[PDB]
Amino acid sequence: GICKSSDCIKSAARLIQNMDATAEPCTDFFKYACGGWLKRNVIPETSSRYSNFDILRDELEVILKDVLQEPKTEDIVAVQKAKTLYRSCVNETAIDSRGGQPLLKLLPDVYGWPVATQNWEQTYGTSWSAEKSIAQLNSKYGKKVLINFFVGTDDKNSMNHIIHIDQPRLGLPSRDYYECTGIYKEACTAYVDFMIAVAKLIRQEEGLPIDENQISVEMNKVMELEKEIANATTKSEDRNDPMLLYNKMTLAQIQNNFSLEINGKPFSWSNFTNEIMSTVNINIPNEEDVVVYAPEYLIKLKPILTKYSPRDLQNLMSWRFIMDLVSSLSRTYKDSRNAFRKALYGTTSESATWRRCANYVNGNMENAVGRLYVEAAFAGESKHVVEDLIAQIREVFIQTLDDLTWMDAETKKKAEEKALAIKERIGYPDDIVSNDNKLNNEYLELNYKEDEYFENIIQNLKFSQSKQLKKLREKVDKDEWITGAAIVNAFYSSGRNQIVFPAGILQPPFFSAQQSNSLNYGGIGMVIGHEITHGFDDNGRNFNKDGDLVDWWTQQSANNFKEQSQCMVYQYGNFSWDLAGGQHLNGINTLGENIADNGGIGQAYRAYQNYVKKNGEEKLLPGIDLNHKQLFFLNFAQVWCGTYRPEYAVNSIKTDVHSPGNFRIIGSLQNSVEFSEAFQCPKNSYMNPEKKCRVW
Amino acid sequence: GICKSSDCIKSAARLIQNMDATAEPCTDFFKYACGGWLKRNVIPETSSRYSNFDILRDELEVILKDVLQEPKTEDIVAVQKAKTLYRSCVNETAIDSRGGQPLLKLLPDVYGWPVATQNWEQTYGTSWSAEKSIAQLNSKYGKKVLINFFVGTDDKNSMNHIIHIDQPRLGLPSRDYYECTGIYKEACTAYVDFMIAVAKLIRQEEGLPIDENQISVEMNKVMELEKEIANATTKSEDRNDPMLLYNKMTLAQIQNNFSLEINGKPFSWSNFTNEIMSTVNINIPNEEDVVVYAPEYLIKLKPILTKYSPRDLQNLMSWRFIMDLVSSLSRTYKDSRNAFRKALYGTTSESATWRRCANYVNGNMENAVGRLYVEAAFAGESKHVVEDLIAQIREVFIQTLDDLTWMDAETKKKAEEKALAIKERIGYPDDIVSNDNKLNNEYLELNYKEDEYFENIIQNLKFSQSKQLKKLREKVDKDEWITGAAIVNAFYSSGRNQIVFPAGILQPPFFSAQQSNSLNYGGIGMVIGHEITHGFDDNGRNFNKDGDLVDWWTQQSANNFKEQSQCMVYQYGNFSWDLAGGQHLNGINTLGENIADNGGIGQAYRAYQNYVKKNGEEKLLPGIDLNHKQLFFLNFAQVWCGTYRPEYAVNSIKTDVHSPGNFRIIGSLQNSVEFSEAFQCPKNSYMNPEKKCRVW
Ligand SMILES: CC(C)C[C@H](NP(=O)(O)O[C@@H]1O[C@@H](C)[C@H](O)[C@@H](O)[C@H]1O)C(=O)N[C@@H](Cc1c[nH]c2ccccc12)C(=O)O
Ligand SMILES: CC(C)C[C@H](NP(=O)(O)O[C@@H]1O[C@@H](C)[C@H](O)[C@@H](O)[C@H]1O)C(=O)N[C@@H](Cc1c[nH]c2ccccc12)C(=O)O
Ligand SMILES: *[C@@H]1O[C@H](CO)[C@@H](O[C@@H]2O[C@H](CO)[C@@H](O)[C@H](O)[C@H]2NC(C)=O)[C@H](O)[C@H]1NC(C)=O
Ligand SMILES: *[C@@H]1O[C@H](CO)[C@@H](O[C@@H]2O[C@H](CO)[C@@H](O)[C@H](O)[C@H]2NC(C)=O)[C@H](O)[C@H]1NC(C)=O
Ligand SMILES: *[C@@H]1O[C@H](CO)[C@@H](O[C@@H]2O[C@H](CO)[C@@H](O)[C@H](O)[C@H]2NC(C)=O)[C@H](O)[C@H]1NC(C)=O
Ligand SMILES: *[C@@H]1O[C@H](CO)[C@@H](O[C@@H]2O[C@H](CO)[C@@H](O)[C@H](O)[C@H]2NC(C)=O)[C@H](O)[C@H]1NC(C)=O
Ligand SMILES: *[C@@H]1O[C@H](CO)[C@@H](O)[C@H](O)[C@H]1NC(C)=O
Ligand SMILES: *[C@@H]1O[C@H](CO)[C@@H](O)[C@H](O)[C@H]1NC(C)=O
Ligand SMILES: [Zn+2]
Ligand SMILES: [Zn+2]
Repeated sequence: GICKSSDCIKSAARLIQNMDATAEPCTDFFKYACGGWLKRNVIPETSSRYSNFDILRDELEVILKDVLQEPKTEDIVAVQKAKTLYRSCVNETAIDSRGGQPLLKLLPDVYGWPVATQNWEQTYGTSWSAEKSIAQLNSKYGKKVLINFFVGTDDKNSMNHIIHIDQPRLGLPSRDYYECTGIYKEACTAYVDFMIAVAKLIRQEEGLPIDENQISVEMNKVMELEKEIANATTKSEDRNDPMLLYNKMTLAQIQNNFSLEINGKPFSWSNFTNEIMSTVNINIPNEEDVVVYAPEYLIKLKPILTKYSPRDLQNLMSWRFIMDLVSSLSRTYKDSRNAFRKALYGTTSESATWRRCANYVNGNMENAVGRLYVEAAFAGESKHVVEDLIAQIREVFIQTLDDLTWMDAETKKKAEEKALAIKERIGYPDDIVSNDNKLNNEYLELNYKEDEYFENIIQNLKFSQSKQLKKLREKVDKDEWITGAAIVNAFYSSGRNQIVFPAGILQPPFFSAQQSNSLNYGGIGMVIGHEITHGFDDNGRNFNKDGDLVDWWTQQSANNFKEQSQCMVYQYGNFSWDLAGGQHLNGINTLGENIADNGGIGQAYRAYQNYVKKNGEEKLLPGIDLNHKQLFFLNFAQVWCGTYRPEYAVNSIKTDVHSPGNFRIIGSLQNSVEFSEAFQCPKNSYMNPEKKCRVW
Repeated sequence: GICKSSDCIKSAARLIQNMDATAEPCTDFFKYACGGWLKRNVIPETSSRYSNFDILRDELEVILKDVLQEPKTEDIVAVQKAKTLYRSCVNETAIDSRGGQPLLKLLPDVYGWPVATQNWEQTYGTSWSAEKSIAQLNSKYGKKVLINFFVGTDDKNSMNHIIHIDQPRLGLPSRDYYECTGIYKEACTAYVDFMIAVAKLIRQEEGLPIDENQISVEMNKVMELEKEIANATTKSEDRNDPMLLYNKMTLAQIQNNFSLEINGKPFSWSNFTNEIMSTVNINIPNEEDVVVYAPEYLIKLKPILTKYSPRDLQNLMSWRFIMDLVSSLSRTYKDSRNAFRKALYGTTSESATWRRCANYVNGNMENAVGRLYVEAAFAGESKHVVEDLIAQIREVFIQTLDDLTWMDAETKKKAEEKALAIKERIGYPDDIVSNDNKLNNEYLELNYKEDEYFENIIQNLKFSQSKQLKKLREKVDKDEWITGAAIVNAFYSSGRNQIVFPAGILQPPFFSAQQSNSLNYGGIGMVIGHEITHGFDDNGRNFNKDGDLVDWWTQQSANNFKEQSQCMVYQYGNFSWDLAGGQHLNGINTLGENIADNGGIGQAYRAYQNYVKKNGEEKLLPGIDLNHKQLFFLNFAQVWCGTYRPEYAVNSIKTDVHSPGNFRIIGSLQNSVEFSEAFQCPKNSYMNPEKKCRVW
């Protein structure tokens, strides 16, 4: 009754190596399952986080490097353009020789950076307006400042596109950082120093005098301004309810209630919106319907902006533009971000150039790179098998509904209806391999050159926005993939009600038709359950089978959902993270992911149980004395083996909607009776609390 | 009859994961044994070379990190200093904030760097001399330029120390690079650009004007000068006969034979040698016996040094000094080496700081670190077993002499006599664990600062040189170990006639109590044979049982040795390496290592056969359809699994005395009748040529 395949041996050794059998399973199963892993793996200097996931992603990047660096030869134009772009990216010699000249060239096109202009007020200050300035940064360079304007899906009509207005993101990772005290104080000092440093560098390249106190004054003025804007933004905790975020109104109505005063003149929303949309030849009338996500912010925005001069506003806007471009210039400009970056991620060095370039090319040509990846590392025989894993888990979810006691019959039936309506995406879209002509034409208007890297990335910003802005009047192109194939991740789309599993994640330890079923359900199986459950988490449940923000819940069932999930808010909220200095996790912002973890793990387990009942039990793995019930949970946990840098630990608590792998394991298994039955944990042992949370 | 232990499981899996069972063993055993290894273990972005050996040192560095990173209250002074040194090394924030100041402050000590000095002739020209300049770099920093001077063992009198004179190494890996054409072209450009880049950095920090053209003129002269010096050096092929290299003469005779004119003045050897030896208060009279290794080089030096100014000479000498320190300064100085590092190693970044620091501390406090390593990771239970393996292989060597028909009777008796006299070193010197007082005394004169890494490394350079120079009138201490314990390697000393196996190499795949005997003999068994055979290769055979360079060979047997060994020169010289662009191995420079490889595996296999004969067969490994004769050779080969970046393949093929692992596997097994019997290789298959080489 012992497995003797080549595969089972490699598999077993892997389980054995990562675990620490000297640890007690019921005190800390993370340490039990990943103790060996942690003792073996050190976080790379360039990584803010290291884990199984990060390793699989690092291995994928290598594959990308291999295909991108390859001599052209019998390549379609789409692939050639990808390789050219990559070549331009890795050539630091050409980039270093250009200094900061590529940035200094286009600064007038964004109405300049006052601190880096000897006299900004007469060069730009006469033809200047916040409307044209914000619009230019938005529509040409994808930089969203002061007001986030983007064309997106109508929440309540998933077949249409519509203008969205929201609060913008900030220079720092979150609004909390702008307290600038304690664990943020380090971020703020490096941040302001980052400003001053780049200001001096640019002025030195233009051949201008350096008043370092004055540069420091203006940048502290910028920081003063951004602190207010950050303070005016709504907390993420008050933005987890999609129904509350949706405010549809006309442009004229926006003009009426969210007026702004810049330089003693009224801000014109019509002028602003049309400055953006004229780039794609679309007129925006006063009767245009618009969705406003952050009405409270725009209100608070009025007293702030009216206190500042055009110079102060432009100083901030151009800075937000430049800070994301300095790392695309010479080595001297790259180094200006080191202290800032080190404060936020704990990384003493930026990632290897070829890594960033592979990701950059993949992020901007996801179909072209996806094509190369699946031909190099993805087997086609994987589809119908993942198909087989998904059908089981989908069915488990529907069956589980009858067991769940916090829903009434009508809500269960509607939940079932949505579950049956979930559409799936696996591996890659076929036509990126079988249809050369379509793929070529996707990137047809891009025309890259190796000696102009900066021109290439500026071109991409313009291409990305232009492509997106044009969608306003188009109906949504569903089946459009929402991710490249060369991605180590999985996704749920509430708007499309679909689950997506790209080729990058369909590999060990998540998945292999050549590894055991016990291992598969605990890996990709849990992941499939995770993505499905997202359709029914605190966010997804608000969308119907068609992807529309519509309430299909009874008041009683909805309140029960909130009651059931509140258990998880406290549980994960009570977790103290030593890597983040004892600071607690956001039980509210991670709720959806925790619901997804807890539901997914149970679904994968139920489905595995159904499999065993259908074909019988599997032969044991050699060299490790655990049954397959135990092995399921062991593989689940080893999927989430990992560790964090302290700087990034603090960051991710406020910016990552996921819990760290450590607590995804502890939290989920604590609520699992089946786990405690498998490892015979005593009652009220740390892994077996008497109080257990349960949603799906 | 199949092993089922957890130890056997990960042992088998390792073998399985590394091999490629689809490859034909008799066509290419490297591909067969290491094919899977190649796919699984992609070269890390910070590695120029990657291999099993390299993997083991990295895992060892992790252990060193754990035992160095945390202060403990009971830490003896020696350990505190090692930890203080490590802490100073890894504090990059403190290092970055000091820029190049530690170097700039230090540069006067070596008579400065003319190109980066305001007025070099004024400041240093008055007191400058070549004797003192070379001597200072030598006696304080161990940096050997123009003429190599060192205190070492007398080749012909192994109890004494004596002064040696030899040709120095170069800034580039070998004399071949200075052709600067073809495969050496990029290296030369980056090398000179490196000079220019550092000159600019230092001058900028000193607040001096930057004249690009003037700097370029001076630095190309440095290259021009070093080209001539490189061309004057004697080829490595002509330096493998220890008898021909040994030229004993008095200092007076050296002045007579090897006069030199520099800046119009005659070079004084008495002054030069006494400028060095006065640092440890030893006077060197004219009657002092000296060993001169490169008389031809010193003669060729005569017309070269006369053509150059003190500025030219010092620009080169101080550059040789600066290039090895720049990576120990702030990031900007680190990055100046980037293009140069890539040219020689292909690496895109410097290896992890903590890895470098762990290695650095290990290199400078090998006993203190060796102590921490063996207490944390080395099973002392291993020693007696290794003792027994050594005895077996020693006895096999002696017995094998009867089979060798190319030696007459009395040379065989002499060979046996030396074999019997070989002394062994296993694990670590006992004193480093059992004697705190002795360990503390070793580092008594050392005193490190937490925040001055550069100051600490300068102290170490001076201390290291001083300690060695002081030995000139002392007898050689034989019990003194020639390696630290925390080392993944093994050694043979011609001068001591001893074989050394530090704890670091006493681990899988070489050796483990939880490892099959076939693997142990194929691993550490072959390694033991390798080191023993080194005592009888083209170099070792020239030294007697007490380590003295004396001829104990009959003329015929010596001639026959040259004939037998000549086969291997041709064999390995005919090997072309695709990673090195088709360059051929150097059959002459690798002869010694190739002789040891071929001898050792034969000795190890015979010893293994004897062991199985007396103790019986072992249980087979799961998932591997091979018998133990085959597992012997599989494990032997996987010891040498690895791959090279093209730039370093070119590098190593011109500098490494070893063959690449690729050809150590192919070469040794081509000559192994026993290998071909085990895998039933047809005559004249690639792995089984009908013409085979045989020495030992
Ligand atoms: C396997 C499955 C659980 C994947 C799962 N993705 P999911 O949470 O559905 O999706 C997440 O939120 C969406 C809003 C974003 O669009 C996605 O990019 C992702 O961040 C996840 O936990 N992703 C985490 C963990 C992770 C995935 N790939 C990784 C690679 C390296 C390190 C961590 C990861 C993340 O994206 O962070
Ligand atoms: C038989 C083998 C187990 C040990 C064997 N050391 P050995 O050749 O006796 O000795 C080596 O070369 C001599 C010329 C030098 O004098 C020694 O200092 C030592 O560097 C060797 O092949 N060393 C190689 C392989 C190697 C040892 N440690 C490594 C670490 C990383 C990569 C490769 C290696 C090398 O030094 O390269
Ligand atoms: C990377 O960029 C460098 C700098 O632009 C390129 O080097 C130049 O190459 C052109 C091509 O003929 C020459 O005309 C120039 O003289 C080169 N200048 C320098 C300073 O080297 C280099 O070719 C680029 N790499 C690749 C692979 O195209
Ligand atoms: C937004 O407002 C600006 C002015 O604030 C408009 O720019 C003017 O355009 C007209 C006609 O194109 C010119 O005659 C003026 O000289 C421009 N004035 C300035 C100050 O630039 C711009 O056209 C408006 N955009 C939209 C879409 O209405
Ligand atoms: C390397 O050094 C040798 C001598 O050590 C140089 O050989 C001399 O070359 C000149 C010019 O052709 C001849 O006139 C001499 O007769 C040669 N001398 C000997 C002893 O051969 C050789 O040119 C040098 N090569 C380089 C590249 O510098
Ligand atoms: C050092 O120089 C002396 C003198 O030239 C060399 O000794 C001579 O060697 C040649 C041939 O080797 C003989 O013909 C002479 O009779 C020797 N003269 C004396 C006085 O011994 C000696 O070989 C040189 N040594 C080195 C290492 O170059
Ligand atoms: C944030 O804004 C509110 C008003 O919207 C104000 O009362 C409060 O003082 C502000 N806080 C900071 C830190 O500026
Ligand atoms: C590193 O050095 C800096 C400055 O000398 C000091 O502030 C810091 O505490 C040091 N960090 C460590 C870990 O020693
Ligand atoms: Zn998720
Ligand atoms: Zn050797």
